[PDB]
Amino acid sequence: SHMYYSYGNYEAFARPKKPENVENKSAYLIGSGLASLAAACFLIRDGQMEGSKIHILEELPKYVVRGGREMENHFECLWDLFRSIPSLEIDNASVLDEFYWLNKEDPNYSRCRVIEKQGQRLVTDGDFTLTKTAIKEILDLCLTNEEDLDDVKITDVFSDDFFNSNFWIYWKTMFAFEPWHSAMEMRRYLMRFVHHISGLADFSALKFTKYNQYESLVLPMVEYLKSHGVQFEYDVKVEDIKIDVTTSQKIAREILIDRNGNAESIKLTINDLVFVTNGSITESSTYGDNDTPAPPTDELGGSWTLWKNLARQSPEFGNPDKFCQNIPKKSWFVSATSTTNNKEIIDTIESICKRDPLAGKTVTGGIITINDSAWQMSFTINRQQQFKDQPENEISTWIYALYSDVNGDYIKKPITECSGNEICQEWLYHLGVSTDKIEDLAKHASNTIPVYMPYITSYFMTRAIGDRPLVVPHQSQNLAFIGNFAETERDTVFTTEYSVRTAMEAVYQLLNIDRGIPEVINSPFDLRVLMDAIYELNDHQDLREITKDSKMQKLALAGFLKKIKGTYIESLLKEHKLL
Amino acid sequence: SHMYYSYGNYEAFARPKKPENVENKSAYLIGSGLASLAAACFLIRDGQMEGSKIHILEELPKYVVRGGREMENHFECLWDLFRSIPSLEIDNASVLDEFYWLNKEDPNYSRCRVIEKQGQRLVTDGDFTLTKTAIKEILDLCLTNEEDLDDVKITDVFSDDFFNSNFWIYWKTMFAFEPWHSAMEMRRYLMRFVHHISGLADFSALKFTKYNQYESLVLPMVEYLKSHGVQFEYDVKVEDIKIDVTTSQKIAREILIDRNGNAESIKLTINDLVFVTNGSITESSTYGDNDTPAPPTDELGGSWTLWKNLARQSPEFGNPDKFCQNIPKKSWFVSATSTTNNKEIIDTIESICKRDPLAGKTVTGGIITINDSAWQMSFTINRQQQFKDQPENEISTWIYALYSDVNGDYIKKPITECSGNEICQEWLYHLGVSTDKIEDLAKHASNTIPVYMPYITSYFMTRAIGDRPLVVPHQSQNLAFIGNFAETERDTVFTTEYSVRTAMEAVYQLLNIDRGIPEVINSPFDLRVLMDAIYELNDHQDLREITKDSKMQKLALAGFLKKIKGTYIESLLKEHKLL
Amino acid sequence: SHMYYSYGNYEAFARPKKPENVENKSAYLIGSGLASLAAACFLIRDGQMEGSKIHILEELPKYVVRGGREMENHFECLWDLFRSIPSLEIDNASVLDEFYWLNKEDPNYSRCRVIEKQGQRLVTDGDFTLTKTAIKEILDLCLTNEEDLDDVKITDVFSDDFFNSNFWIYWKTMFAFEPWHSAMEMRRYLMRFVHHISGLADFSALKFTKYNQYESLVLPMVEYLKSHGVQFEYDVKVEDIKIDVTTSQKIAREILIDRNGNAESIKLTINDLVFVTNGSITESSTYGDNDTPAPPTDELGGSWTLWKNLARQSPEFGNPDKFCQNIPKKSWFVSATSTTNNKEIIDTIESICKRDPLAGKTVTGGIITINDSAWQMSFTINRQQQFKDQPENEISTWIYALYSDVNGDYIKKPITECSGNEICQEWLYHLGVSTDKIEDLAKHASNTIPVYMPYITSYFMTRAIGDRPLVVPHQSQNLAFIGNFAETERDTVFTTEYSVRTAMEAVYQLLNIDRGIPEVINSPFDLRVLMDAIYELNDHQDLREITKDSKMQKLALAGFLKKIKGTYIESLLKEHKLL
Repeated sequence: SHMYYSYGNYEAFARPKKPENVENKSAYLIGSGLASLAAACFLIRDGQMEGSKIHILEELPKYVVRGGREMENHFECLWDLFRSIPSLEIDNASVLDEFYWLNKEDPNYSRCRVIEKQGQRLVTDGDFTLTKTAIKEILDLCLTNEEDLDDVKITDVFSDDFFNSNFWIYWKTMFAFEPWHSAMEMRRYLMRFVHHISGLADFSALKFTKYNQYESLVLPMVEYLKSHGVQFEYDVKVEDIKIDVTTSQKIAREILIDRNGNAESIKLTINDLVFVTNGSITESSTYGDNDTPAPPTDELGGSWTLWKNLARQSPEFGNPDKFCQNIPKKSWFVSATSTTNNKEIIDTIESICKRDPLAGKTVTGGIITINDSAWQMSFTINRQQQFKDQPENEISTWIYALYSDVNGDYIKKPITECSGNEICQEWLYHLGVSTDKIEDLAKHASNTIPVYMPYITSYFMTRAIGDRPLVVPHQSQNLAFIGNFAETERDTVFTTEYSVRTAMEAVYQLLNIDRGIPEVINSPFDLRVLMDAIYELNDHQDLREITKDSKMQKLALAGFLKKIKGTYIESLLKEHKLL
Repeated sequence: SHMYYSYGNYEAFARPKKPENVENKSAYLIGSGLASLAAACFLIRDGQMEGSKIHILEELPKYVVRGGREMENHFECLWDLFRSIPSLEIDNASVLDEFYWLNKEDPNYSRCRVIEKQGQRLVTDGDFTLTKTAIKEILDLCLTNEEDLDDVKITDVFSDDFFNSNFWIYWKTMFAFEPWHSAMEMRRYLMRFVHHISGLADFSALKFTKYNQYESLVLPMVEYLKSHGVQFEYDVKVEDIKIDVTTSQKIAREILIDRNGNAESIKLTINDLVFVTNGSITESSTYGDNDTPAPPTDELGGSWTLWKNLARQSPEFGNPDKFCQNIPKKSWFVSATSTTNNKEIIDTIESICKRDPLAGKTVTGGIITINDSAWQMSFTINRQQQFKDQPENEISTWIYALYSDVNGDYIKKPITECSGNEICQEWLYHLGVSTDKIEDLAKHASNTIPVYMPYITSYFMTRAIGDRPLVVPHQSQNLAFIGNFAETERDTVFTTEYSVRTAMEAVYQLLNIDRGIPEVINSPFDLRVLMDAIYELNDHQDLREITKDSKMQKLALAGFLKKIKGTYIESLLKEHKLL
Repeated sequence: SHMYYSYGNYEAFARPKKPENVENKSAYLIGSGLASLAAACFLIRDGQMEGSKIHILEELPKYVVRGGREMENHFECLWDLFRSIPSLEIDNASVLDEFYWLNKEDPNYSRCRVIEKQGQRLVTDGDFTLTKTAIKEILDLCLTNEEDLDDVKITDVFSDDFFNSNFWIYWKTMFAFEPWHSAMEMRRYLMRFVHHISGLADFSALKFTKYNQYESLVLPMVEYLKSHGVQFEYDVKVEDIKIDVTTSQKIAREILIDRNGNAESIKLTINDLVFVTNGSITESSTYGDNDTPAPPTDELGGSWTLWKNLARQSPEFGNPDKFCQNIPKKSWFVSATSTTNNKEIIDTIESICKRDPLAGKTVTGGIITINDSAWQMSFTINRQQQFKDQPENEISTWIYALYSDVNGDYIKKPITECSGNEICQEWLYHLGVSTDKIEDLAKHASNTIPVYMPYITSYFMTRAIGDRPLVVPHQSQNLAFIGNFAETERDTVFTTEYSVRTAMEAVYQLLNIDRGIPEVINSPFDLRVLMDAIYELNDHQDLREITKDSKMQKLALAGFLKKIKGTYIESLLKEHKLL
């Protein structure tokens, strides 16, 4: 046991001892992603490794919005990390300090969630409209083991009652889930955010940064790492890492890189740690403009080639083909971001979200789902402006579509074949803008940049156990896997927390840092949380109202209330407005 | 009793006394095979015979792969021999030292075993899919006496349920078994590798050399023997050995040889030991090239002529006709090895075996069986390169076909009539390569050398007791029989161990070396091994799951668990995951 | 898993790689016992540690026989150790080489085992005379789990039928067992030597050295260690070792020693290994002479004080009080050795053992049990002479008594109160020597030296799991426990093998030596061995004769023979003379 999980304020504020033999240890980190930079920060702070011994290998040499970066309060590893990181906006404060102070002065909530019939709000908005069978299937999925859900799709565990509910409409759009996705990952998602079911439709439980995660999270970490003398090597293309797998231990021996076009090798010892971010969701991302579509592609990038090269060496390094291959053509591929300063586009937006987009505060509260759209288009507007040099009179909205190969409503072309204006054409169509001024507002009054990510749905692909490698593989001395494609316990991928948690576990295991890693929050194992979930799932109903029709449940409930009458259980039932 | 079997560390590290009257004893060894060179090494080391008194008689004067040379850890005689043999690659180490160190740093295991429908993996791969009757017949074969299995074919003891199972697919390809082969030899094979049933499909129990057995085993022994002054006579063709068989003893009196074309005779005394390797599986092996087939033949060679001449002198010298005659035309005759450096052939290979062939490590883990092939083609790629001067960018694969007189899938000709490219044509066909670039990749991008061994299936021919002579015949003073056609106890032919074991027994009996010969491993007689075999044979099932359908076994099992409840037997059942 | 068990010739002759970071590691070894010197030999050979970094701490500054040092062939760890140790008697040979050669030219067997009525042999000698219930209890003890036998005496698992059998007479005298001893240790003894049941009464399976273990084993190891520059520090009294036990790891930090009367401390790092031989069976051993008894004592020595000091630091370091305290007063305490050259004493000995004591070969084959003696006196004579400077005309016999507080037959005093001659008085009494010349033969013609070991029965004291610490405790970095009071798997204490096995496991775990440790022999898990045991236990009887009286077994046997008729099982039954 090279690590142990913990919770509470004891292990939270505790600093560990300097681990043994660190001063003779180095670290090479492949990529400059969020997980990679988090691991470097943990090595500096918790590992007490000097910055000169840490190397960041970056492929690249020395308005686009990567939306869907929702955050919540119980990102335990994220706030553990973003505590010692000083901020860049205000002085004598941390990244968490600004985030805490900004989310308490302007709480995030959505006054409108789903619209249909070209602008009109959904009549059953706010309600989940989950049937008894739909709630049963939700409970059945959560009560099944993770081992029994290998290579199981969403459609295999849910019926048509679930998909016709408003709960699935919120769930499939918040997390960009698809019906052909991993049931293991969805079951992790249900259990992780079971305490946010009350704040699911209105996004009251969601927290957002002042800007994009690049300048709010990545840039503060870059400034922090550069202050400690962390070496950043650029123009480094990592081909493969030579691993010798013996029956007793596995050591990274050598890395083959392409340093500025010249292929050369770095030698490794047992002390020289290697952190690999296997796979990438932003790799091979072709871009477009307001006049031409983003060209589709399926070219495996550097991150996917490295994982394929590593996987050939050992079976327990994971299967990269289960994520980067055979991605359905109906999956989410194309995302667009549209920037405009035109008044009547903003006025139409304000007429739907009931808030001023130029006010500088929460605008939409999150995303807005177009239920009638064939593309399953969903758009969001964050706290404008999300960028530094962006003018104060301009807004930046982010548009993504779930289905890809279906013709749109206003434009009879798939999202993959539509240019930047054409995506903006159908977006204005569903906002209630008339079909006369719709054309010139997109082509001239707005600038929309499409982007085609062929791997933006890879983390939710159906997988088995061992498809994702462990964060530290078994019997591994200096090799770690970080990012959204590393296997850890009870955590949800495609979150900032997952990348940070994998970074923390990798550093703590390799360096034998004897401090408790904060576990995933115990919401699914909490009596109070589960009781609030039951109330919220069936549209704010008491136990008498939930079982008012079924005789088998009515008899069981009558016996239950008799045995708990005048007890602390009944007090728990009443205070959670279930009785 | 001129010898005794032993096991454990006592007789393993013990050195025997110098046997009596050795300094007046000589040794003439016919052939330079693996068994012959092993006997010379034992005479030098254990017999303490000087090298000048040992003669090696070789027929021959002073890329092809002889694949299927699997090795496992329990080759007790082989590691006893290859301990005092110094290595040729690294200094101050033995042959076992390199083999131990290489197989612990890169363990051998196969990520793919059987493919069908032109490239796609078998859906039931890894599983055995043995029915209850198939497991019953496997147990029945092992529980029958060796004396009752004389001249018994494989089809005579197995039914159609066994042959439709995946277990037979692995078994018939690992050992190149045929349905018309000896049941005695298969029963020996089942009992010998009963402890490797868990590691049967994935080849986790198999061990491999760095190169072919010629340079990994034969050449180190040649260098060892030459260092001790062992006489090697070349251009010596042994016709027959004059044996006088009296009622009390049998002595080799004289050997007729053809020394460099001149027929002359060597005289023998009782002291002058003679070691004969009767029969040969590589004899009369015609070769081909990339454009012409290997010409079939049935010409008896030097080894088979010598055995026939020896057999006429005495009935207990064995029956050579039971192995070298009436070999079925459907038996394995033709093997091919293909060398290429073309990228897309290697890429297709990497796409199936999930490992880089040019990495220098385990490539396929063993063989790959084409289940849909009419030829029953099976191909393997070992740790490239298997040769010394071979370039680093080239791979060498070995292809053999079980059935011989049946037309292939892509080429409507038997394997016996197909040239080197044509064998490579159908091999690329079953790898999933398209039927447009299939032709020029074999004829131009690859070089394949066929070879026709007419006796590569002789050791598995159906035999009775006495068909193979004893290693030392009864009442024999200076004549011994070594190799795969000598009869010993409980050991499996067509292994490197069998040739070495026969060499060790012959030297120990003739010289009266009083040291325990390491017995065949006691896996069939081990409680723990047999229990692990039961779990693995029925696809990882407990006793409750195995007997869940049969009422007769269910009643017997219930009584069994009642009598062993809370005992060490139940602890044995649980720790072997059978309960 | 810091170690793994193995068997066979593969891991036997294999040499491991030099383990990592050894050149910066040291080793301090407390005591100069057999286990301590074995650990130093393993560190030199397998660990490749230089001799200057190994320290042996000895309490003592720079004819008595410690009898009962029986050896057998399957001491797997002992022969693994005593292979690289050169001998001191003959050149170009090892310790195993001499032992193998001496035990093959003069096999050890006893022509007389038990005598009674003052010299006459037991009428039922050779036979076990085990009843059906006694055999049942023997099987029941072996079939019970080790976990369920915590603090269980011998009397708690056996009845009066077992103790009246000749099997118990041999068993209680060969191993010096007592009725109030550990059932766990006896169950280990039954399972370990289940393959020596045939050679139990006649001692045909026992093997002996040329001299005592000090000069045959300890002195060759001392010469071997001194040749490699191993540091031997004398006049070092180890008080206690400072251990800091954290939640993650345990490190030996400092050792308090008394170097030549001056108390000073040695500092320790994580690299500096410490090997502790907790407890001692020869500690506080008072001596006597031919005229005065050995004074009884109960003073805890250096070894027991160190274990008590270590046990206070951590609960999983074992309970020393369960072995060194509350030892029954009837337990074996006093042993005597008598040296004489008188003719008529030797002639009487030759008249009983049927062999010449002065011949220089096997004399008694082992021990001789006096069944009628109240002391339960047993005496042995090994291959004279057992010493170097001892004259050729003198013999040395070793006498021990099981019961201690009971009056003898010829002398109405306990063994604890009898002087050296008086022990020799009663020994001559039971040899058949007349009661007239009995007195002057002991007082004048013989010299007998008593010795009082108060802890010679501590290893067989009743214990629970955790009473003996693990060889390497859980989460221990540089602390190991070796000797007969360390807990290992399936091995029997009070053997030379147990001390060596604990030494090998400690070195292999602490240094992470990746070589298979030879497991305890698989005799209890062997079909062939268990079948031979059944035949021998019931006095050479077939299955028809064993179950000739019980109807329940007769019906079951009839069904068994019907199902195995004409099978390999029946062949196994016949060849083991059970059918």
